[PDB]
Amino acid sequence: DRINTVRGPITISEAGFTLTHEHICGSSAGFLRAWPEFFGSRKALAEKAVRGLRRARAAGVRTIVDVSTFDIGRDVSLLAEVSRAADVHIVAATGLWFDPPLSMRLRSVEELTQFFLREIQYGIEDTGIRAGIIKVATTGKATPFQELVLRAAARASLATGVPVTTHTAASQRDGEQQAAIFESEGLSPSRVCIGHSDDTDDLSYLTALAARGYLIGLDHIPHSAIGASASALLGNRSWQTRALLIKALIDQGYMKQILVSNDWLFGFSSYVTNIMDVMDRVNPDGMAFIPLRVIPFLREKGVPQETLAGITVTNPARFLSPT
Amino acid sequence: DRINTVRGPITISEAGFTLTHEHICGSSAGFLRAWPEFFGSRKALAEKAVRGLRRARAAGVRTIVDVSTFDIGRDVSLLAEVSRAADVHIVAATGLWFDPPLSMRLRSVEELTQFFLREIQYGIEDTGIRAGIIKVATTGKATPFQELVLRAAARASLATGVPVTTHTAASQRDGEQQAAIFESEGLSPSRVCIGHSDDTDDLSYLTALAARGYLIGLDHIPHSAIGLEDNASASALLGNRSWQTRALLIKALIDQGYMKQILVSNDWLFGFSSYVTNIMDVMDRVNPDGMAFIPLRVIPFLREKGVPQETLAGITVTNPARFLSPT
Ligand SMILES: CCOP(=O)(O)OCC
Ligand SMILES: CCOP(=O)(O)OCC
Ligand SMILES: [Co+2]
Ligand SMILES: [Co+2]
Ligand SMILES: [Co+2]
Ligand SMILES: [Co+2]
Ligand SMILES: [Co+2]
Repeated sequence: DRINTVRGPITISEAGFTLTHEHICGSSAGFLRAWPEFFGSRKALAEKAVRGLRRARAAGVRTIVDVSTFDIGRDVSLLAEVSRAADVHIVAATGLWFDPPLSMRLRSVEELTQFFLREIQYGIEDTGIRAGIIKVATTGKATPFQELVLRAAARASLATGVPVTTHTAASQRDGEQQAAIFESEGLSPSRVCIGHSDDTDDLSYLTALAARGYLIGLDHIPHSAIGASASALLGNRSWQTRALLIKALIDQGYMKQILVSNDWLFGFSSYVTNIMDVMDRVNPDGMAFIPLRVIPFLREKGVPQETLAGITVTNPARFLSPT
Repeated sequence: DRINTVRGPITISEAGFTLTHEHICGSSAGFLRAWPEFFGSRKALAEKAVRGLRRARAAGVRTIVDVSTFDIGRDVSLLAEVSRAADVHIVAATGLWFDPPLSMRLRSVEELTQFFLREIQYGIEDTGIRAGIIKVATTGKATPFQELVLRAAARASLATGVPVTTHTAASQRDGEQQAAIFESEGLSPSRVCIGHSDDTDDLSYLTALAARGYLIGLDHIPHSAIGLEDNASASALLGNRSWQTRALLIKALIDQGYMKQILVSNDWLFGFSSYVTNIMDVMDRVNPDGMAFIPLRVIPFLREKGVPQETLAGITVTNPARFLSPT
């Protein structure tokens, strides 16, 4: 009954309170190694990450799933270092996001499957650290390459038991096409999380997917720019409006299909220069936003602690456990 | 008279026969480390590189300039390993090619200048290995980002003396726009090489750049897809012009008095992941000599056509020496 982390295998019970969609650093392949000064220094980024993970730990978090893929600049050595120093388990990811380089974007579905399988079965780079989740993405209707990635993710999941988590443009209802592609491959809906689902107010869309067995990733809760580049990224909808979608799905009877997270980071190079400073001012709680602000909000709205423990401990454990 | 290599600083006289535009591996940032099995293994790629550079050294080559940038997946540790094993000097590169990731493409000209300067003045990654050349690219009309890269390359060159070398779509005459941007920043033409220039037969375009002081990169000499016209991918990359037609452009520029402006190379690699899967196997069958194609096939070709030995030695030894020297 084991889940692979950056420090090795852990049992289901060791996972505890788990944030299912997080990042230590949102970057690009090889960027942190080639230009650490962008983040001040590698040491400055690592120290910031340790403090943020310790804040989350003190708030109840025991494990985070870093959904940073190869093209998000996942540096598993950094993840292992910060995991050790902060005493928080970190599950690493394979897959591809929306910035694949030529060496990835010109590959066949068979080759992409081999790559995802290499990171889950053998390890990431020369570290021996095995991926425990597959991250994929669509920003509207899937491009021919994105469809290949979704199929390769499904094939890698079916061969390993490792789950698939997605980035969606929720307003364009991407989850429906993602679902259709995954099902055509024979992938069980219970092994898939349709992420960034709190970016929409269309409850019928979320309820329809949850009814089919999909996990609904309400992971953009602190992403709100109420009050230019930050307004186009975070949005105009409040955290309360996003958090009420958790309550709405519990009221529909789909508490077992909900996964909550912050989609936070401590370094962010894949956007405008001072974006990390803007994000830190919008949400000073960081990864601690879910246990410090969202859980007490839901408690005062009438949601029991047994249901909230089910969403934050039981659901991620069932999702991450290789099945 | 000191140039930076992957083994440390060497003197100008030690460079010798230099191939100005080469690659150990044409890939993408972080690719070699994440998926070495694409090339069989990192060990298989390293061994293939050592065998190729050893065959090139036996034929006369003493230095190769690896123009692989961050986005071409430059792994300086691999460059250092193969340089030492084959006893061939390798000059590493900074700059950005045409596949920059989001973290690079959203940067300002000032930020890009600081990155290029970091790789030249401090070192690449945590290796301490310093770049001795700046590689830039355009594929037709420059994109707003490519203009920023060209400007940052020029500013980095003016602060260090390190040369700039380019990738062009020669048929679209990219060298002219590149040249105009470099000169708008105050960069001297003698510090710039307009690469892939042998992809065109337009002698007027080549001679005009050479007259302004630009170095002409006739670096695609063995690139030909004749015999394999049924292979669309290989035809689009290598073209349908012979090595002789490409090599006759070296003779054409010598005859017009632009001897000091010529730089010859193979634009070869031992691993290639940034294109279709079968490409490295296709390319190795077209040119089994690899990087050894310039001293083995091209030099005796120009010798039988009437070109003197000191002229060819001036192109292969003196010109790269003057170009690579930080001035
Ligand atoms: C590094 C960026 O990660 P993300 O979760 O795609 O953020 C925008 C939704
Ligand atoms: C990865 C190398 O790319 P290039 O040298 O621009 O093209 C060679 C055919
Ligand atoms: Co996302
Ligand atoms: Co959003
Ligand atoms: Co994310
Ligand atoms: Co090129
Ligand atoms: Co090249």
